Amino acid sequence: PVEYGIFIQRGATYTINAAGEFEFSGRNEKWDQSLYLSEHFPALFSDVP
Amino acid sequence: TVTNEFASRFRTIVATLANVVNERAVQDDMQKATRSCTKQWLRHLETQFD
Amino acid sequence: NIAVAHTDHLSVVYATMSNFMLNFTNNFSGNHATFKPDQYVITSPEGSY
Repeated sequence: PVEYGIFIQRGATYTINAAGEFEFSGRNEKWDQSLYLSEHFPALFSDVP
Repeated sequence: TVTNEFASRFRTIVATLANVVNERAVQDDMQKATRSCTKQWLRHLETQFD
Repeated sequence: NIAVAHTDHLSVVYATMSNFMLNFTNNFSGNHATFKPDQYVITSPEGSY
Protein backbone atom coordinates (compact mmCIF):
# COMPACT_ATOMS: atom_id res chain seq x y z
CA PRO A 1 0.00 0.00 0.00
CA VAL A 2 2.96 2.37 0.55
CA GLU A 3 3.75 2.59 -3.21
CA TYR A 4 0.49 1.39 -4.80
CA GLY A 5 -0.85 4.93 -4.34
CA ILE A 6 2.15 6.09 -6.38
CA PHE A 7 1.31 3.72 -9.26
CA ILE A 8 -2.46 4.32 -9.42
CA GLN A 9 -1.55 8.02 -9.06
CA ARG A 10 -0.36 8.52 -12.66
CA GLY A 11 -3.35 6.59 -14.03
CA ALA A 12 -5.22 3.30 -14.30
CA THR A 13 -5.36 3.57 -18.11
CA TYR A 14 -3.68 5.45 -20.99
CA THR A 15 -3.95 6.36 -24.68
CA ILE A 16 -1.28 6.82 -27.36
CA ASN A 17 -0.93 10.34 -28.78
CA ALA A 18 -0.53 10.79 -32.55
CA ALA A 19 3.13 9.91 -33.28
CA GLY A 20 4.89 9.67 -29.90
CA GLU A 21 4.89 8.18 -26.40
CA PHE A 22 2.00 7.25 -24.08
CA GLU A 23 -0.53 9.53 -22.34
CA PHE A 24 -1.65 8.43 -18.87
CA SER A 25 -5.02 9.71 -17.65
CA GLY A 26 -4.96 11.07 -14.08
CA ARG A 27 -8.27 9.33 -13.36
CA ASN A 28 -8.68 6.16 -11.31
CA GLU A 29 -11.07 3.97 -13.32
CA LYS A 30 -12.06 0.33 -12.95
CA TRP A 31 -11.57 -1.75 -16.11
CA ASP A 32 -14.43 -3.01 -18.30
CA GLN A 33 -14.62 -5.17 -21.46
CA SER A 34 -16.43 -2.42 -23.41
CA LEU A 35 -13.16 -0.46 -23.63
CA TYR A 36 -11.21 -3.30 -25.30
CA LEU A 37 -12.43 -3.00 -28.91
CA SER A 38 -12.37 0.80 -28.73
CA GLU A 39 -9.59 2.81 -27.06
CA HIS A 40 -7.15 2.65 -24.10
CA PHE A 41 -5.09 -0.06 -22.40
CA PRO A 42 -4.83 -1.48 -18.88
CA ALA A 43 -1.91 0.68 -17.69
CA LEU A 44 -0.69 -2.15 -15.45
CA PHE A 45 0.83 -3.45 -18.70
CA SER A 46 2.09 -0.13 -20.09
CA ASP A 47 5.79 -0.78 -19.71
CA VAL A 48 7.19 2.73 -19.29
CA PRO A 49 9.63 2.63 -16.36
CA THR B 1 -37.28 7.97 -57.24
CA VAL B 2 -35.60 6.43 -54.17
CA THR B 3 -34.40 9.33 -51.97
CA ASN B 4 -37.02 10.30 -49.32
CA GLU B 5 -35.40 13.33 -47.64
CA PHE B 6 -37.61 13.08 -44.53
CA ALA B 7 -36.04 9.71 -43.69
CA SER B 8 -32.57 11.14 -44.39
CA ARG B 9 -33.19 14.16 -42.14
CA PHE B 10 -33.87 11.77 -39.22
CA ARG B 11 -30.69 9.85 -40.15
CA THR B 12 -28.72 13.08 -39.65
CA ILE B 13 -30.30 13.59 -36.20
CA VAL B 14 -29.32 10.03 -35.17
CA ALA B 15 -25.77 10.70 -36.44
CA THR B 16 -25.17 13.91 -34.42
CA LEU B 17 -27.17 12.70 -31.39
CA ALA B 18 -24.96 9.59 -31.22
CA ASN B 19 -21.83 11.67 -30.54
CA VAL B 20 -23.41 13.26 -27.44
CA VAL B 21 -23.87 9.75 -26.01
CA ASN B 22 -20.49 8.58 -27.37
CA GLU B 23 -18.62 11.34 -25.49
CA ARG B 24 -20.29 11.62 -22.06
CA ALA B 25 -17.29 10.70 -19.90
CA VAL B 26 -18.70 8.50 -17.14
CA GLN B 27 -17.18 6.54 -14.23
CA ASP B 28 -17.86 3.46 -12.02
CA ASP B 29 -18.35 1.12 -15.02
CA MET B 30 -22.12 0.38 -14.99
CA GLN B 31 -22.72 3.26 -17.38
CA LYS B 32 -19.89 1.95 -19.59
CA ALA B 33 -21.99 -1.23 -19.82
CA THR B 34 -25.09 0.70 -20.92
CA ARG B 35 -22.97 3.24 -22.86
CA SER B 36 -22.17 0.54 -25.42
CA CYS B 37 -25.49 -1.36 -25.42
CA THR B 38 -27.43 1.85 -26.20
CA LYS B 39 -26.25 1.96 -29.84
CA GLN B 40 -28.03 -1.36 -30.39
CA TRP B 41 -31.15 0.72 -29.66
CA LEU B 42 -29.94 3.98 -31.24
CA ARG B 43 -29.23 2.38 -34.64
CA HIS B 44 -31.99 -0.27 -34.65
CA LEU B 45 -34.61 2.48 -34.24
CA GLU B 46 -33.31 4.45 -37.24
CA THR B 47 -33.63 1.37 -39.48
CA GLN B 48 -37.24 0.90 -38.31
CA PHE B 49 -37.86 4.54 -39.30
CA ASP B 50 -36.83 4.05 -42.95
CA ASN C 1 7.65 -33.42 -17.28
CA ILE C 2 5.10 -31.44 -19.32
CA ALA C 3 8.00 -29.49 -20.89
CA VAL C 4 8.79 -32.38 -23.28
CA ALA C 5 5.36 -32.67 -24.95
CA HIS C 6 4.47 -28.95 -24.78
CA THR C 7 7.50 -28.20 -26.99
CA ASP C 8 7.79 -30.89 -29.70
CA HIS C 9 4.19 -32.13 -30.10
CA LEU C 10 1.64 -29.53 -28.95
CA SER C 11 3.74 -27.13 -31.05
CA VAL C 12 3.26 -29.12 -34.29
CA VAL C 13 -0.55 -28.97 -33.99
CA TYR C 14 -0.24 -25.17 -33.73
CA ALA C 15 2.01 -24.65 -36.77
CA THR C 16 -0.58 -26.55 -38.84
CA MET C 17 -3.47 -24.38 -37.53
CA SER C 18 -2.15 -21.12 -39.03
CA ASN C 19 -2.29 -22.80 -42.45
CA PHE C 20 -5.97 -23.82 -42.45
CA MET C 21 -8.66 -22.18 -44.58
CA LEU C 22 -11.34 -19.98 -42.94
CA ASN C 23 -8.62 -18.47 -40.71
CA PHE C 24 -7.90 -14.96 -42.00
CA THR C 25 -7.16 -12.69 -39.00
CA ASN C 26 -4.02 -11.75 -37.05
CA ASN C 27 -4.37 -12.55 -33.34
CA PHE C 28 -0.82 -11.35 -32.60
CA SER C 29 -0.17 -11.45 -28.85
CA GLY C 30 3.57 -10.83 -28.47
CA ASN C 31 3.95 -7.63 -26.43
CA HIS C 32 0.70 -6.93 -24.54
CA ALA C 33 1.79 -3.33 -23.86
CA THR C 34 0.89 -2.18 -27.40
CA PHE C 35 -1.59 -4.33 -29.33
CA LYS C 36 -5.08 -3.57 -30.65
CA PRO C 37 -7.04 -5.63 -33.20
CA ASP C 38 -8.46 -4.18 -36.43
CA GLN C 39 -11.98 -2.83 -36.89
CA TYR C 40 -13.49 -3.69 -40.28
CA VAL C 41 -16.95 -2.13 -40.37
CA ILE C 42 -19.15 -2.54 -43.46
CA THR C 43 -20.21 1.03 -44.25
CA SER C 44 -23.08 2.30 -46.41
CA PRO C 45 -23.78 5.75 -47.96
CA GLU C 46 -27.11 5.94 -46.11
CA GLY C 47 -28.31 4.18 -42.94
CA SER C 48 -25.99 2.74 -40.29
CA TYR C 49 -22.83 0.62 -40.27
